Amino acid sequence: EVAIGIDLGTTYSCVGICRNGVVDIIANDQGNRTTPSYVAFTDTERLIGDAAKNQASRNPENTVFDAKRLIGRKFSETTVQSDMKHWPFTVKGGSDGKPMIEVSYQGEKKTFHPEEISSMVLKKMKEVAETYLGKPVKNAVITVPAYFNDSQRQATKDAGAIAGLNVLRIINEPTAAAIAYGLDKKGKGEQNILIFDLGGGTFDVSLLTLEDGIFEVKATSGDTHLGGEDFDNKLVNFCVQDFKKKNGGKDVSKNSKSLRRLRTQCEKAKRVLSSSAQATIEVDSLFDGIDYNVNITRAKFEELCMDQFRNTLIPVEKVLKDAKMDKSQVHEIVLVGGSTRIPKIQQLIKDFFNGKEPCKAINPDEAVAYGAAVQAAILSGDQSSA
Ligand SMILES: Nc1ncnc2c1ncn2[C@@H]1O[C@H](COP(=O)(O)OP(N)(=O)O)[C@@H](O)[C@H]1O
Repeated sequence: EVAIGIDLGTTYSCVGICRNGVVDIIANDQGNRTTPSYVAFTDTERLIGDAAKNQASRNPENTVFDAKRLIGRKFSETTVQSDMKHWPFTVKGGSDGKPMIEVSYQGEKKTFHPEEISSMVLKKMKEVAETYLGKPVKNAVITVPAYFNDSQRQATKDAGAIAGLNVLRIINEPTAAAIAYGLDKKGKGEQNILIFDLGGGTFDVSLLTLEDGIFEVKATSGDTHLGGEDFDNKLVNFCVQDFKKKNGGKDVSKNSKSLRRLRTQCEKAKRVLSSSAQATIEVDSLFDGIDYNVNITRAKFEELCMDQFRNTLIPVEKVLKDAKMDKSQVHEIVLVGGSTRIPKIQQLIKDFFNGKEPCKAINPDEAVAYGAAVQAAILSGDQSSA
C-alpha cells in the first residue's frame, strides 16, 4: 500500500513520500535529505551512503560509486573505457560481457554487477523511508535519465527488485521534476518546459511538452561529464598551483591522498560560495606536514569556472534547435541538481531566457524524488496531490 519515490542519482540519491497531497522528502540517520550513492567494503563491514562516502579517501580501492555510469552497460562500451580512469576501484568484464566491480570485503575478493551496487543504495533509501514511517515499504517509483536505453532501464528495475522493492514504474528524471511542480495540472494549454539538471557528475537539459496531463520529451542534450565535481576540480587545480607558489614548488598532486583531502575542502568552500562572497579552504598537514590555507572569493570561483558555466547554455541552445523552437516559447525553466544553487549559473540561465525567473522553489537536489513520490502515490490509487 505504501509507495515511495526514489531518485537513484549518479552521486546522490533521495527518497520522498506523497501522502494526503503533500510531499515529504525523508532525511537519513545523519539528518541528510540526500544520501551519497556510495557503497564501501571494509575488513569488518559494508557501509552505504554517508558512512561510505566519509571513508572514501581512507579506503579508495573498496569504495564504489558511479555504478549508474555502468548499470545496464556492456563492459566493452567506449563510455566504460573512458570513465574507468576516474575510478580508484577495479572494474573488469565478465564472461557475459557485463561489468564486474572487484573489491576486498572481510579479507576476501568479491565481485558485483552494477545493479547489485545500485540495489544496495536502493535498499538504504528503502530503509530511510521505513525508519521514518515506522512500517515496511514495498512499492516504489524509480527515476532514470531520459536518455537511458532499455538495458539501462531494465537493470535499474532489477536493482529495485534485488533491494526488495516492487517497482511500480521507471519514469524519466526530467518528467519527474516537471510533475513535482504540478506543471501537468496547472494550465490545460500546451506548455514547453525546459529542465536544466546540473548534478555532481552530469549535466542534462530536456525540453518537454505538456498537453492535457501528458508529458513528451521532445529533445535532450547535455554533457555526461560536466557537474559539480568539475567545479571542485577547478578549485583543486588552483590550490595545487597556489601551494607550489607558497612552498618552493612542492607538488601536492604527487600524493593522491593529499588531493582527495584537498578536493573534500574545495567542495565545502564551493557550497559556501553559493550564499557567501568568500570562503576559506583549509587542510592541516596537507602535504609534507605543511598546513594549507587560502581564501577564495565568489568572483575568483566564477573566474576559474567561467567557461564551464557559460558552456551550460550550449545544450540549452541545442535542445531548442532540435525541437524547432525559440527560447521565448519556453513557459517554465526548472532548476534541478545540486549545482543549480550556484548564483552565476542561475544568472546565466535567467539572462539567456531574457529575465524569466526559473522554477527553483523545490530544493533542486530533491525535485526528482519529489516528482517520483507524486507518481508513486498516483499509481497506488491516491489522487490527493491533484
Ligand atoms: N549549495 C551548493 N552550491 C553549489 N553546489 C552544490 C550545493 N549543494 C550541492 N551542490 C553540488 O551538487 C552536486 C550534487 O548534486 P545532486 O543533484 O545531489 O547529485 P546527482 N548528480 O547525483 O543527482 C555536488 O557536486 C554538490 O557539490
